[PDB]
Amino acid sequence: LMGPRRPSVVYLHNAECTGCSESVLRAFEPYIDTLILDTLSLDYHETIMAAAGDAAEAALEQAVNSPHGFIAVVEGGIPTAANGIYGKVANHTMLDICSRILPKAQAVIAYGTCATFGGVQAAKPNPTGAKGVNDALKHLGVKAINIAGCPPNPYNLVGTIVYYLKNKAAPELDSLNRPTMFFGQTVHEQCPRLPHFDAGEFAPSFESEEARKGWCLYELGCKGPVTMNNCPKIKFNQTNWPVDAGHPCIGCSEPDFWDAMTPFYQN
Amino acid sequence: SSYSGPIVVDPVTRIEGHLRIEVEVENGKVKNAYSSSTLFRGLEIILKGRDPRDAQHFTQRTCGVCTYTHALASTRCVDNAVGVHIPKNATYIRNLVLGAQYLHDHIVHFYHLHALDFVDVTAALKADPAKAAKVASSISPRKTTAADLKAVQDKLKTFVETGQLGPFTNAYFLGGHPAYYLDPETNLIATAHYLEALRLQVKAARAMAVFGAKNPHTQFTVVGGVTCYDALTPQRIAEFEALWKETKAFVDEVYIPDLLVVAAAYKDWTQYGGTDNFITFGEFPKDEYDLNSRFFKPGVVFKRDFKNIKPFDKMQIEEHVRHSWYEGAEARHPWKGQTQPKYTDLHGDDRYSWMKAPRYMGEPMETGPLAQVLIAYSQGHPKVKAVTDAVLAKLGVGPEALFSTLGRTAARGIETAVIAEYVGVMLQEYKDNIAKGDNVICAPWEMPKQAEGVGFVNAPRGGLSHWIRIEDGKIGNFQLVVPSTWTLGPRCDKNKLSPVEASLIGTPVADAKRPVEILRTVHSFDPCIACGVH
Ligand code: SF4
Ligand code: SF4
Ligand code: F3S
Ligand SMILES: [Mg+2]
Repeated sequence: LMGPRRPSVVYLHNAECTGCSESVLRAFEPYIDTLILDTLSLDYHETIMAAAGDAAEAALEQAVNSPHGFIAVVEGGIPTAANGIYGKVANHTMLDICSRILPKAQAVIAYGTCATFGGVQAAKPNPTGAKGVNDALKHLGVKAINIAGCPPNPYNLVGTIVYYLKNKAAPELDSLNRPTMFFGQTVHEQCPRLPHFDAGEFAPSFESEEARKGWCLYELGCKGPVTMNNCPKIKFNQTNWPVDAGHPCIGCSEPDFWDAMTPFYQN
Repeated sequence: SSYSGPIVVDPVTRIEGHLRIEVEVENGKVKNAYSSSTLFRGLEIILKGRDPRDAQHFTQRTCGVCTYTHALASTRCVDNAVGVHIPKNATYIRNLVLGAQYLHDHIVHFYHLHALDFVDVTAALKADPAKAAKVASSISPRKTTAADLKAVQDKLKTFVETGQLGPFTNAYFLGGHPAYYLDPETNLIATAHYLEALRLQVKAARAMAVFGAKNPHTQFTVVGGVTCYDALTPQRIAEFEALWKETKAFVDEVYIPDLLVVAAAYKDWTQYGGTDNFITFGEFPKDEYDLNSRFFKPGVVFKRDFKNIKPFDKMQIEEHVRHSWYEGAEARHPWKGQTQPKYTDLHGDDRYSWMKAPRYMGEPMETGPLAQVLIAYSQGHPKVKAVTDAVLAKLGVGPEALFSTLGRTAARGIETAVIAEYVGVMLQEYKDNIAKGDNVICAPWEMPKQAEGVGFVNAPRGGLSHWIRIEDGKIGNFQLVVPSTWTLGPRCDKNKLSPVEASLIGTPVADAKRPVEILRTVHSFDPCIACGVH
C-alpha cells in the first residue's frame, strides 16, 4: 500500500465526528491531492479508502507491519468505559486497536481536541469513558504530538508533518504537547478587537449597534483570552474566523473546553 | 456457481462513521440484512442540565461531514422553544449557508465516497486520452482535450508505479472485477474529475466560511438570528457569489454529466435497492414557523403512493429500541425520549446497533435526496420536475427506475442541481432585502423557564429534527432524530426491516470476497453513523 519512497500514514478514526478528517480535505497550498500523491502515502483512512471490510483490515495490517515504518494520525477520543465496547471497528474495540497499533508507529499525531484531550464525548458525564490518546495509552509509552482544535486548523497538521519529515523530530511542544509554533499565542492577543477590549468597549448583545460596529465579544462569552490557537493569524478556508464572523471563541483548542468554557455565552 | 452463506462488511468505508453490514446470501443473492452501527458517544446524555444556548455547539459535533446542519437544527429548536421570530436576513444567511453545505456535501459524496464502487481507477491507465477527451466533451459544454486527460494519466501512472497505492490499496476493482463495467476512457474521465473535485470542494466549503466563520463547524448562529454583520457587506456577498458560481458550474458541467454517464453504464442498477416509504421535512423557509413556506415542502408517502402524499405530523414519530443497545423495548416520541445505553454484543437479545429505529405511524421511512426529490416532484415543484424529467429522458428510463440504488444516486444529483440554482435566487432576494434598508440580523429574546421546542432541517441525508424540553431554564431533555437514524437504524419492535436493510434484499453478489454490490446500495443512501447514533 506503500513501501519505499513516500512516508506512510495510517489514519485512525475513534470516537469522532469526521470534522477533523474534513478539515484536512480543506488543505491549501499544498492541497490534499498534492499531499496524497506527492508528499505522503495515505495507507489507511476509512473515509476515503477504496477497500472495505476484510480487504480494509488487510490494508491496515500491511501498512502497520511495513518494515519502512509509518506515522499514525489519530482522530477521535478512545472510549474506555465497559472495557472499550462503546466503539468498535471490525469487531475490535478502539482501545484495543490503538493499543496495538500506536506503539508501533514511528510518530503519532493526535489530531483534534477529541484525540488530544477527550473532546465532546468526554464532556460530563462522559458515559463512554472517552479519553485522549496520551491519557488512554500513557501506560504503553505513547506520546502523541497534540494538534488541538475542533477541528484544528489543517495548516497546523501539515506544518507539523512537514517539520517532522524534514527534521526527523517533533517541533518544540508546549505543556499540553502542542507545537509552540502554532499554539504559542492566545487567540485574544492576536484579535483585531483587542483595542476595544482595552477600551472597555464590549458588545452587550448580538443585536446591538456595538456588535454591528465590531466591539469586543468578551461580555458575550468570548474565550479568546484563555485559548491558545492561531485562528486570527491563519484564519480558516483562507477567509474568516469566529470573531470576524461576530461570534465569540468557544475555546475549542483547550482541554475539557466543553465543561471549562461553558456556558459559552458567559464570562 | 454462486455463493450461499454470510457476508460481513466491517468497516464499511467511504461513509461517515462506524458501520458493520451483515448479510445472508442464498445462491448469489442477498436474502437478509442487518445494519449495525458500532460507535456510541451519547451527546443527548451529555446535554442534560446545560444551558439551551450551548446545545448547538455540542450538537454540531454530532457530525463534521454534515457540519452546520445540527447547529442549524438546534438553533431552530431553541428559537422555536423561546418563540423568537428571527429577522429576514438571518433566515437568508442561514439558508444560503445550508445551500452551500448541500453542494459541498453531495459533490464530495459522489466522487470521493461513492464513485470507487463504480470506477476502476487503475484501468484509467489503459485509456486512450484522445478518445476519453472526445467523450468528456460530448457530455458537457466544457471542452476537455487529450492533453488535459493525459496529464491526469501521467500523474496516476507515476503514483501506481511507485507501488504505494495508498487509498487504492486492496480496492475491489484491482485486477478486474465482474461487476465493474466502465471502459478505460470513462474510468479516466471519472478519475480526472475525482481529482478535480478534491480542489473544487475547497471552494464549495469556503463559501460557507464567508458568512459562517469557518468550515468545518461554522460559528455564526445564535438564538434569535446570526452574528455576522460582515455578511451584509457587498464584498463578502461578492466573495460568496463567486464561489457559488464556480461550484454551480462544476455541478452543472462536471458532476451531473458524469453521474448520467455512469448511470447509463450501470442501468441494471435500476433493478436493486428500492424502498417503500418516504419522509421529508422541507427546507429553505420563508417563514421559520411554517414548513409549508419552504422551497421544498414536507410530506410523507407510503408504499410508493405519490398520488396520495400525506401531511407530516410530527407527533407520529417514535424511536424504537427493541433491536438496539438501549434499555428495554419501549419506543418513544422524542419529546419523551430516552437514551439509556445497554450493550448486549452483536445479536445479543436480538439487538445489533447503537442506532435507535425511528418509525412514522409504525413504518420504516427512507429519507434523503430520493425522498425530497420524489415528494417535491409529486407536489408539482416545477424545478424538480424539469430536472428529473430531463434526467429520465437522457437515461431513457421510466419513472419506476427511480425506486432503486441508481435512482437514489440520480436523485442526489438532481437535488444538487436544483439547489445550486436556488442558491442564486436566495442570494438575489437577500441582496434585494439589504437594498430595501433592512440591515437587521439578530432579534432579542428571553429564556422561558419551561418550554418545548423542535427544529427541523432537511439536511443532505434527509429529515433532521432536534427536540428540547426546557425545565428550570435548562435542558431537561434534548433528543436528536437524524436522517441516517431513519434510513440505517435497525428493526423496530414490529420487526420491520429498516430502509437500508430492506433495500439490500435481492442484491446480486458476484464475488463474496469483494462485495461491491452491497457497497453500491449502502453508499447510495450516504450513511452517516455519527449522525445516526450521536
Ligand atoms: S475534535 Fe471536534 S471536529 Fe474533530 S472529531 Fe472531535 S468533535 Fe469532531
Ligand atoms: S473578541 Fe474575544 S479574542 Fe477578541 S478582543 Fe474581545 S475577548 Fe479578545
Ligand atoms: S472556537 Fe476554536 S476555531 Fe479558534 S476562534 Fe476559538 S479556538
Ligand atoms: Mg437520538
